Amino acid sequence: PMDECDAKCQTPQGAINSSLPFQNVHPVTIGECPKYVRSAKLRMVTGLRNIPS
Amino acid sequence: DTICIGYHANNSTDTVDTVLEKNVTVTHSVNLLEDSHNGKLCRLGIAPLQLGNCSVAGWILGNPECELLISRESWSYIVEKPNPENGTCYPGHFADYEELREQLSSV
Amino acid sequence: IAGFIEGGWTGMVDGWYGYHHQNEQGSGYAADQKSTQNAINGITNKVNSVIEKMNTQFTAVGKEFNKLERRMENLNKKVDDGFIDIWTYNAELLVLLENERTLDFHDSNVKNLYEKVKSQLKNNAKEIGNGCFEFYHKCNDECMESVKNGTYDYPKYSEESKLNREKI
Amino acid sequence: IAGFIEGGWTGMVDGWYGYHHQNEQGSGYAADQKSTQNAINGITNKVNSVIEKMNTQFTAVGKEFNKLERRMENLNKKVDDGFIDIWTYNAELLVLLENERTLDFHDSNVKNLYEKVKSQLKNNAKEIGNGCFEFYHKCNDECMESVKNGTYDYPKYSEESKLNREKI
Amino acid sequence: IAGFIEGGWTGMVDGWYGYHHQNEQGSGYAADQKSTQNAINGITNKVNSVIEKMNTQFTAVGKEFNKLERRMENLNKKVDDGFIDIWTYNAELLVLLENERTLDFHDSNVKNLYEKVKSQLKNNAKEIGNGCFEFYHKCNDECMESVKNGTYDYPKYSEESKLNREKI
Amino acid sequence: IQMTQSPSTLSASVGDRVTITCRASQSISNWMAWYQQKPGKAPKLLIYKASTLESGVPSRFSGGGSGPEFTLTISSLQPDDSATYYCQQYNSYMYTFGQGTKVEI
Amino acid sequence: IQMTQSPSTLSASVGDRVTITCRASQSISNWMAWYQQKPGKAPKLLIYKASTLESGVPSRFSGGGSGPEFTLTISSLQPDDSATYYCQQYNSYMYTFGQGTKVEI
Amino acid sequence: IQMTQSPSTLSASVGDRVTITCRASQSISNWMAWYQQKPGKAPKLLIYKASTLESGVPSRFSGGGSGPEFTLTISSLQPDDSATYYCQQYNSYMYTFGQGTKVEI
Amino acid sequence: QVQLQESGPGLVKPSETLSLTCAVSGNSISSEYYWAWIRQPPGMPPEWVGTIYHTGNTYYNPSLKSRTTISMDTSKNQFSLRLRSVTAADSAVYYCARAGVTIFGLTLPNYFHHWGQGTLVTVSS
Amino acid sequence: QVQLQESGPGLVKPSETLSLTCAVSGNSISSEYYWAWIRQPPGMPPEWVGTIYHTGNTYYNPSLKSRTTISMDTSKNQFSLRLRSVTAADSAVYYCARAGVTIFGLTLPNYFHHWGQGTLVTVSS
Ligand SMILES: *[C@@H]1O[C@H](CO)[C@@H](O)[C@H](O)[C@H]1NC(C)=O
Ligand SMILES: *[C@@H]1O[C@H](CO)[C@@H](O)[C@H](O)[C@H]1NC(C)=O
Ligand SMILES: *[C@@H]1O[C@H](CO)[C@@H](O)[C@H](O)[C@H]1NC(C)=O
Repeated sequence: PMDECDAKCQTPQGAINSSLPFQNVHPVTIGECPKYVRSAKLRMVTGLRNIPS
Repeated sequence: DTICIGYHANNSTDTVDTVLEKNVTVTHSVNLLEDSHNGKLCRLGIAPLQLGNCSVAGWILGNPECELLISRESWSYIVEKPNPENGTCYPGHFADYEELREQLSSV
Repeated sequence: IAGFIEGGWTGMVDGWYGYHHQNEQGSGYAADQKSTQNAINGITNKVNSVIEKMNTQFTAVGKEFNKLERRMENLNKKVDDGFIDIWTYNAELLVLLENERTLDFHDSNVKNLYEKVKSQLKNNAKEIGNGCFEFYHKCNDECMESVKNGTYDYPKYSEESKLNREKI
Repeated sequence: IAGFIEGGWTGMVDGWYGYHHQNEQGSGYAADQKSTQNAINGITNKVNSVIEKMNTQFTAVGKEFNKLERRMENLNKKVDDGFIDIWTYNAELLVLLENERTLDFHDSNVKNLYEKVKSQLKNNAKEIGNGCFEFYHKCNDECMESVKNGTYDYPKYSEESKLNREKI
Repeated sequence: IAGFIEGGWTGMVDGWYGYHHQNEQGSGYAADQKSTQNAINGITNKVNSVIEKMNTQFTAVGKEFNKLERRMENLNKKVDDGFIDIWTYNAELLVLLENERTLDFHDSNVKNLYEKVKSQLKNNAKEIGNGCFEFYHKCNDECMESVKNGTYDYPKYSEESKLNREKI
Repeated sequence: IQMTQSPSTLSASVGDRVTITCRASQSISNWMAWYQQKPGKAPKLLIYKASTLESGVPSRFSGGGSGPEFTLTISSLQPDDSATYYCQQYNSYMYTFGQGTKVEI
Repeated sequence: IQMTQSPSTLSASVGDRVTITCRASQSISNWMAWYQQKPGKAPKLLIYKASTLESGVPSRFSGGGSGPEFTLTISSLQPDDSATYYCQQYNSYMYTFGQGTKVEI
Repeated sequence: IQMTQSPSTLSASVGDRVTITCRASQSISNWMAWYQQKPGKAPKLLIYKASTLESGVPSRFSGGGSGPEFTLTISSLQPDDSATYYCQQYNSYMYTFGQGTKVEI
Repeated sequence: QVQLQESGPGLVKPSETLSLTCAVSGNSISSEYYWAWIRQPPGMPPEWVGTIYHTGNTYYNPSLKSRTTISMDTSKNQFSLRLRSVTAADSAVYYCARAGVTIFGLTLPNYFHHWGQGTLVTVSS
Repeated sequence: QVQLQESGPGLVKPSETLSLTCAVSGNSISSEYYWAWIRQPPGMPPEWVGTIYHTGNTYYNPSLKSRTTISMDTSKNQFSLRLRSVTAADSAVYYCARAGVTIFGLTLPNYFHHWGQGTLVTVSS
């Protein structure tokens, strides 16, 4: 359904918050959208190694 | 009396993959991949054209059963049904139809 | 790190790197504020550089071709698939290499803190091996605060630690 | 490494990093097994990540155009040449940077082994400079095996090494 | 570096890394020639590899389409914009990462020089903390030149430094 | 630790671009916080980490600087800006507040 | 070094997914080896490095685990699998074998 | 520091590819310099850093080698090449020149 | 979503203890953040009095550390301040605040992000 | 492509030396890999006896170290085991095997990849 929401990109299933560089929702997008990749997850570590006693 | 140097540990179980190892438990992690959508057709600066039961061929030709949505002014993109039931009511071939769809995709 | 300091701390919630002093007045899990804010600034810069360097223009990546223009369709498919391959390979390799770099960065921060503390305690303390330093004198809360601050005066405790060191 | 340990060993065929003990019972080229398997696992992961992250779909990169469609031919040629340029530049730079990283990785492994041995031998041995440690006591095969294993007991040989240290 | 050696030198114009000796004969800002030419060779190789690995063929990236071929025009625009995006992102990230690597390289060179000097002066000198070493003997110009050269004979000054060390 | 904030008092018409400067005795943090206290009420944090804007804070407030000197800038002044502004810093286990800067239309 | 392998004896019908567990006293290696010895014959290595398959070995055999615990798994059992399975580890200059696990249809 | 340049004397026809070898006592530099001195005139640097060509120098001159041994090569000899060629090295705070080689048509 | 409410006697005689209590809603004070007391004399800058961690760790202002004590109620969301030996200089507005900001999974005690309402303590007879 | 064949006396009297010889074909035993002896008592797990490197380095089982000796013939492909002071507990199947796997240009002695056939040594009279 069409809503009055605002977005930068648009996927044929629903808009995307284009704050991240990559996306795997759909290849065919419209508007300035993140780059499509064939990965299931791209986690970038920010903390350190978790080794509790 | 002793003073010891150490580092932070918490109760998280997030895992990350480096180049020399796999499945490393980390204190925090940030997702660089967006894998979700809101399920709604939002506005791309402007509101997209909403054809509903019609196609571009039926809308631009003025389908008799499509007269409701002929008031929309400039838009941002076109939204169409996957298989529009109401296109060219009279059978025929639309010349350069995929070119017209590209011309009219945003006015 | 996972070498000479093999265990993390759960009771230190302030910062990423810190201290732990045992004393006649009490124990506690202090934090080294300068190092953890420097690390936070570095990681913030790293994440923002990875994310914000991607400037993209308005594009529609979908095209429609009829049944007599399949060379065009395959050329467009080749373009799309090549871009996807390049971006996927680059993103995965970049994430792996940057995770390695970040873990090495935290390793370097911990080791630099260790050597920073070791330099001040020339021979007024002895290394134990887990990452710890046992004093030859009585380091009260003022002395411990000086050690964590970076203004530990070696000559003040030099002879008091020297007699203890030569005792054993 | 090529710094304070300037020479490699040809007589050690077991592992990448290891030891060499001279003793009243005999000499030998032992290997540090944990470090070399950790390095082998790391390099295996590195090579497999470089190779296996390249997932490619079924494509035919060749197209045919007649003599009235040269704009299309030049567009296809531009696509092909741009992809080749990107892949060539990325592959060469990646190989160079990863070779540097791998050599630094091996250097770090050797240095970490050196510091790990040095920590156990606090002052029961003296550094020679080439990468070697001369004991102040008699380290038999049991003692050498303990040093290589990681359970070298300093207090057992502490006074015997201390008297030798103060003798000279 | 910006850690235990917190200040750069403006009066040393010969090389990137060097020494500074205070002596009864005079002071001066000498340079360590081997390390600075090794660094210059490394940086030259790095810059030449970054620049010269880009081999490009003869291309014209501009095309002209009429008013009935807008799918072609948008496909060409997508190709051009995708190539620009890839090259911009890769170039910026590469420059950032290589700047970090180069600064770490210079840091490693300075630290390696520091440990190289420290190894020769086992206990004939004491670390002061800024990056400096105070001798327990009289190091004249011959001795200083030997230290900078790498052939500093510890046994020659060993006992003369030992008596001074035990005096205080 | 001593914290000096200038100017102590300020008067400026609506629309003026105002700037308050805070100086810290020791530069072990690159971070400072700004509070806006209106009379009879509790302070309200506006800027933290010397640059970050708190949620619900108008965008005209901004922070900058580092090391020993930090600045709080208001671009388009409003009649409701009459309050006392404080600069605060947490260094080791101590929170030090700077003397206020009264702002009047 | 002590090596414990369980279960000592085991019977299972054809097609059963069987699993044998080996535990090592010291975890200085992430690697373990699996041998299959049939009566009257020499052992035949199946798994090495705790995951790698030897050449000529059927794919149904697999290995997993690390640290102190490793597992050998057979997915689709066959009538020729009746043999004794051994877990072995080389630690410093010593090869330690674990007690076998007899498998019967 | 001792520098040996060989061969001491050389005669070669026009178009000959000639090569001069310089050896240094200590390999603390990968760099060497080549000067061409014609009779009655000052030397003129041709090669520095053991490979770099000085500005204004013809391309036929080239330098190579490293460590203890370096080479100067002239591909297409010219009648104006009759001069004495010197190899020089700056090691710590000393410039050492090697004995020349005379080139004749 | 965090609400803090102070409560205590507005009039305290000199040389007698001084007890205040802050109750928290919308948050658990034995779980996540840090909780602090801040006082402000009339016509003066705010002064930090003390802080208690969610782990039970208390850090006091060095000038007031001897006479201050911050306690927590691990049954209901309450933390209390017990300032002893109260002179006329203690007459001030008292506030309870939540210190702690979470970035990269780490909570830093740098700043007070939510404040109470402020109870005025007057030391007079 | 490696074939190992054992040979020795199947009957050995007690308190006398015990000599076996393994011959190798398809490989050079003074060049590349490691060569080991493994014994198995009836109804027990295998036991490693010793190993000789291609460089002439010998490593023995600590329990059997005192009375074992592994030698090599640098003329033809043969390595021999000399187990002394033999009791009834030595009656077992003996195997000669090739230890060593090459990864990243490094040969590791971890496992025995090729085995012999197995000669049964019975200690009786
Ligand atoms: C702590 O370090 C600061 C920063 O340099 C210094 O100014 C101050 O004197 C030190 N104070 C104490 C109490 O250690
Ligand atoms: C060798 O190290 C291992 C691993 O921790 C330990 O269990 C064992 O006691 C040590 N043994 C000897 C003989 O050094
Ligand atoms: C300086 O170092 C060089 C290079 O190894 C060595 O040959 C020479 O003897 C040294 N000379 C002096 C005077 O230190």
